[PDB]
Amino acid sequence: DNDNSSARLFERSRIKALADEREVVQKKTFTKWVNSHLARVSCRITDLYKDLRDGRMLIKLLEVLSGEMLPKPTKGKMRIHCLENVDKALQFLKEQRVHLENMGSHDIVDGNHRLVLGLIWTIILRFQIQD
Amino acid sequence: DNDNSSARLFERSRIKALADEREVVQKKTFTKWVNSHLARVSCRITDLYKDLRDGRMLIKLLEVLSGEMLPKPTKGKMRIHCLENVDKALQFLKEQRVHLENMGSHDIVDGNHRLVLGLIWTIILRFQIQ
Amino acid sequence: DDIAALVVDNGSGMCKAGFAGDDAPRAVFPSIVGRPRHQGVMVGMGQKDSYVGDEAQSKRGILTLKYPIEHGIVTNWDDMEKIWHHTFYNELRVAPEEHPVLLTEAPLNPKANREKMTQIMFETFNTPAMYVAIQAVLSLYASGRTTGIVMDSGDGVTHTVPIYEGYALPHAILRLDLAGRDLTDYLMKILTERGYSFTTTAEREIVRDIKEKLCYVALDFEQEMATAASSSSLEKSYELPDGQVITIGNERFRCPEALFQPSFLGMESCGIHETTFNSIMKCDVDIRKDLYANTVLSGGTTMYPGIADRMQKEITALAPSTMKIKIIAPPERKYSVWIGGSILASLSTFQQMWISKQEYDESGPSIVHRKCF
Amino acid sequence: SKHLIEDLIIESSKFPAAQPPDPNQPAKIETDYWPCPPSLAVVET
Ligand SMILES: Nc1ncnc2c1ncn2[C@@H]1O[C@H](COP(=O)(O)OP(=O)(O)O)[C@@H](O)[C@H]1O
Repeated sequence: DNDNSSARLFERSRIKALADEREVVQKKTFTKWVNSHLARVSCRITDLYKDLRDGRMLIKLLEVLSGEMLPKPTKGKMRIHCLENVDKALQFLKEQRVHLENMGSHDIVDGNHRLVLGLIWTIILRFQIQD
Repeated sequence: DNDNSSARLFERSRIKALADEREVVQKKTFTKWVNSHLARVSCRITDLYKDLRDGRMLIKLLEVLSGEMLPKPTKGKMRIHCLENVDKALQFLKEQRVHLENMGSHDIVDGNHRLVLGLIWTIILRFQIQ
Repeated sequence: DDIAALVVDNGSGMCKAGFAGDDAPRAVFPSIVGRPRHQGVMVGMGQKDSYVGDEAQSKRGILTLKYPIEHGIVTNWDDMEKIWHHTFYNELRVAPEEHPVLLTEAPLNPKANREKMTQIMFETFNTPAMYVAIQAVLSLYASGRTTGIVMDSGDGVTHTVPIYEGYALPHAILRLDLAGRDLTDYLMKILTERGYSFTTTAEREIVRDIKEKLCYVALDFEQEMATAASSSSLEKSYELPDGQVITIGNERFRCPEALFQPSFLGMESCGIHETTFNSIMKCDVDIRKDLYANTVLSGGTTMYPGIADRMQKEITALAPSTMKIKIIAPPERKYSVWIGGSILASLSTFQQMWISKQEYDESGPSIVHRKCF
Repeated sequence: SKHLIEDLIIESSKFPAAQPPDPNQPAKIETDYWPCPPSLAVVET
């Protein structure tokens, strides 16, 4: 009742406000970081959530950072082709002993905010960059 | 019946075009091959569907490809002699282990594109120049 | 680049074939084998023993016509070998020794059928690789959505499968043997009522053409019967191949109505809408909401004008009110079972799926159960 | 081996047409003549 209404107020205000504030600032920081590496292949992204759905930006970012060419993307504009390209990128990430969890192809394709942010965070933190 | 109309629409267009382009380029390649192989004797094919109708061209092609003698083609302008001439070449193909399906002499005589193209393709693939 | 595989769809009525990655099949022809009936008095004619494909359909009067596939099961295998030989060497002019082959199968059928196809294609045609896929999975591929229920209906078999996020539920797969050939035979039996007589195998093709041209699914059946009995505005005229003119009339919508009431054929099974609802109801509680909005139709039998509205109305009548029903009927659905196959052979990971020649040589013809779903 | 005239015709028969496609032209899947609808992300971008 009223106590439940107060609990709903507390959670909806504080938890959601703090989570969204931190997530917005980290999204801006991650976008600014990834654009610098993506500029060398003359590719630029505007929104981090939507432009990683297709999967070509992710495979080109891994192309920049690794220095080794990846298998070519599948020629398609469907859902299953996006799943193929994201699976290729995640297989390459598994190949370099980087540990990822709760991260399937459909999570990146459907555009989950937390999992995309976690993938970018793991790329920033654990991955080895050579020049 | 807009969906049925669109189904007939797709059927009328894409299947027919995708078959037609393959058929055109295949027959253009086959004409070059048979002209190169028939140039040793004083013969030339200007149309694949019409020159192979009569049957002398086919029996001469089997003559030059096998290198080995074939029976006299029957002489006559009617359809029956043409059926005979196609049938003798088909029998000669039947001897040397080549396996044919849906092949009748009247199919070549009437001029079905699919069957004459398949016969030429089978000649290229399974028969031996030797 | 690697060699494009051959996508070959073996339906009960028609056989389709083409190259992987194309948007349309390159050769479509009926799966009929005919043999001569009368005696030949003309000497020097053709001595061919078996007409196959469109050539058999060209000359129907002097032939007895047979189907190597009935109810999704191959009954004669020499005729199947003739069908595949005419498909490969004549309709496509390709060499089968350098092309992987994809094949298409109904969900539930005799097991040994699979082995036989494998045992044929590695032995007589010497293909380097081959694969077998279910019809409705390929239809869902060609639909473009990962989650949905697929209802397929051809000339041999009707089947419904549910798939949620790429995961199939094997216990909820439903199969029904009411299909297009049963509708053709029922149309023959109901056209007997007007005095028209059709008995031979050649006349079954005529009846099939009449059914394809002049049949539609009525939205309401009793109202349509009352309308057709009250007035003659529903009649249509057809011209026979020998110049006779016949009038169908009330038989236009009674033949497709047998898809929803199988008691017309004496079958005690349920209708296609009841089969779809029962296949939905066998699934888990959570995934039903996505399955109600993603129903996909497929196969030629679902090309009757008005089938989608009737199916949506009946399923909405069965389903609870708070859920919404969407019937997805693409306009090119007749080739969907082919088209998804042409998609499936073009994927990158499907190169890891093929049953190689070496694997069959090592483990015999029973390998197909370990690899193919 | 020991016949170089018609094996090139065999190699020409592998492609969907009897001639190899132009490298400049795009594939059948991306040419926007494909009958199946595309994904939501691609059409949105
Ligand atoms: N335009 C149409 N309207 C109504 N029914 C049709 C139409 N076209 C085909 N059919 C029915 O569909 C059947 C062909 O289905 P098909 O797709 O060949 O099945 P499969 O290929 O799975 O064997 C025919 O027997 C016919 O009864």
